[PDB]
Amino acid sequence: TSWRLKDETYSYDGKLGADLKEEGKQVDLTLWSPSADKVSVVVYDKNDPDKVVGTVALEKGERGTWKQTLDSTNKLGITDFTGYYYQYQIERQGKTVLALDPYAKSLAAWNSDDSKIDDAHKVAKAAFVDPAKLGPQDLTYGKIHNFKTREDAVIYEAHVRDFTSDPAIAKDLTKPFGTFEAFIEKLDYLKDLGVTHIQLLPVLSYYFVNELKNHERLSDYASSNSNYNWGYDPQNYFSLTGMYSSDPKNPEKRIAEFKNLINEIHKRGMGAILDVVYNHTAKVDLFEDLEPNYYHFMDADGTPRTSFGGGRLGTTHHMTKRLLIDSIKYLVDTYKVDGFRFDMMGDHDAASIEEAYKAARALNPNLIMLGEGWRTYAGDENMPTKAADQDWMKHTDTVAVFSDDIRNNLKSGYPNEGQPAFITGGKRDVNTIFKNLIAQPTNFEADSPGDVIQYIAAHDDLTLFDIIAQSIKKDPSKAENYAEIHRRLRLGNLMVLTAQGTPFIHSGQEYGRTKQFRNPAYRTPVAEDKVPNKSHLLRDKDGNPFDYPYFIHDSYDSSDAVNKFDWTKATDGKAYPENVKSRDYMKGLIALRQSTDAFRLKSLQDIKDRVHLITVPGQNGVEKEDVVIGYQITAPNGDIYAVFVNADEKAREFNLGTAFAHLRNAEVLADENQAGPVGIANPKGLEWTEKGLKLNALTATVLRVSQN
Ligand SMILES: OC[C@H]1NC[C@H](O)[C@@H](O)[C@@H]1O[C@H]1O[C@H](CO)[C@@H](O)[C@H](O)[C@H]1O
Ligand SMILES: [Ca+2]
Ligand code: NA
Repeated sequence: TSWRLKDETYSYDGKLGADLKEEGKQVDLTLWSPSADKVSVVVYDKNDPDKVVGTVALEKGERGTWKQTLDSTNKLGITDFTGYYYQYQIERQGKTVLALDPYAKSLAAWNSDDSKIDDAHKVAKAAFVDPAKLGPQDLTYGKIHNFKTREDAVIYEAHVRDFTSDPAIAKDLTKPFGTFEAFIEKLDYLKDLGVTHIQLLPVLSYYFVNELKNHERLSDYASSNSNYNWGYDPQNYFSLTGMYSSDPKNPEKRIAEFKNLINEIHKRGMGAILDVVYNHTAKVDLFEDLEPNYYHFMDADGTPRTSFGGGRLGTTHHMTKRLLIDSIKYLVDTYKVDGFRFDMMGDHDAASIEEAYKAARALNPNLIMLGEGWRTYAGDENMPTKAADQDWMKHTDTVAVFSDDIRNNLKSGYPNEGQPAFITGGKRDVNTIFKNLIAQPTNFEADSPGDVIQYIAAHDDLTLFDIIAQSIKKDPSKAENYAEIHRRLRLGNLMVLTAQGTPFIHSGQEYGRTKQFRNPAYRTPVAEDKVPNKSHLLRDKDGNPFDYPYFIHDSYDSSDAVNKFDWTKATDGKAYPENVKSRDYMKGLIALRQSTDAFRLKSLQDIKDRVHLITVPGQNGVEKEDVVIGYQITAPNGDIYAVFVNADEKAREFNLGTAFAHLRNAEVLADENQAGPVGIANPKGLEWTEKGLKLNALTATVLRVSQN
């Protein structure tokens, strides 16, 4: 057959999944499986999920489906289906497999290290649950402080486990560490930082994990073979993972807890964004077992195409498209979230993503979306389709994309990671730097500044602190290098937080978070076969290893000692003044941005009217490619801001002359120590010169010239 002919003939638009009705008394089951000869539901005990309690056949229905009603008449010995578990038994040409219901609302505790025992253990078992009845009943969409449209968002990227896995805070947690409800206890920190949106790394069920050990601390340094998972191996798109639950064996508990966490985010004036991973599953069979050669993108001969060890969901195909859309709609409606971040959004066709936006916006008119817009489309063989990537930005003002051009130009990025760049001693085309800061990157067309997600660090790759230390080749274990890296960190964060577009902050990017592999047996280089997986070894200018030379660049499979957010470094001004200085700088930066809409203009036409480059490349001691930059915004209220950056290692002068002499009785809103929306009484790192203005080495400033 062909997915195209199968859509023509078995396209189905009714409800899917298991609806727990009648306060537990009844379950209506629907599963799309056109090719099946028989379908039964195997029901597993809620007290012992290994225990099969009975097996009920389903009967054929409309357009390829199979339907059944579990009720009073069951021989199962069940009067309340709540919390019982199920999988689908599907027989085709005499062979039987057990399948996960793709519309499962929750799941039994899952442990992939037991997957080999039998068929029943190869995929998760779904749970009969009713989301609506669970958690805070007053939960609704966020009402987000300081936020009106996408350009207004400040996005903060956190993993649920990392945010509370620091043993250093065990003393202050009343909830089990690294769970949804533990996350709630550190929310006051994020409200004080001033971010509008917390983007959570994938919370939907993922495959490679033993959830039954989720309370064990991963205190040993490791970067491969860890029970920790970022979660980029999807198993189900409606069910939450049990890894962040106080009890993975209670199928309802993760729902209440998540609903309560989204509610707490909301009450603090912030929104939640959900990292979602629709481009690939963890295993080809997750959907191949459901309906052969349909769900995935495929070669011409119907072979499923593959990504990260699993299958590529072909969102061009009717049931796969609706899987994506129903999941989006269900997550927005059930958990009342404020947005989504699409993983490898370029793997998807534009139309799917567009319709996902429209359906999510129909539920929550203030929802935003961004994704990875890399040009990666693979699709069906011989069926080119317009993709939801960077080149799509010129045909839509809906879902924004990450900017690799600013990331690459400022510190490093693929394919030149670790090479000196704007904030790391490597000079850059000044026009290019400026075009990035006004949210016109040079590697794709952004016809609105809200198309652009501006970032210099994320969960992927070396953290901002780590990348800078690698790039300038200075070992942070020397007080003077530590201080220099921070000076550079602040510079970068200033550049992003004052740029047009939507700024994105990796959790910890505010304090100088590191993923240095500080294992006691790894103070110095070790033999080849013991080198930590996903590491880089860091060296100084003479080529001598760093003290603890190995640092992790892909921590998807690393332990708490690698992945924990460091609370002491982030909050203890006495024990770590540089880190806390950095954190306070970010806080002021976000406050600065939020005090005016000069940094967050709403159109391309308005950006070109109001922002003008001051450091013209070539002129006044400013090389065509350099490590300095200066520019001006005329705000909508007529105030005039200027941003000046000196990422050089010597004092450097910015020429003002008569054209920009009005910048002289400016108030200074940021300097080398601090940032904020209010004038710094005694500004440091600035000197007024005859020609214009002198900035100390590794120093940035923001000015505002009022007439008021
Ligand atoms: O989902 C694949 C990748 N998409 C971009 C994300 O930001 C990445 O973190 C993600 O990759 C990570 O997860 C995969 C799948 O488990 C792993 O193989 C990668 O090495 C890891 O970076
Ligand atoms: Ca656009
Ligand atoms: Na890197």
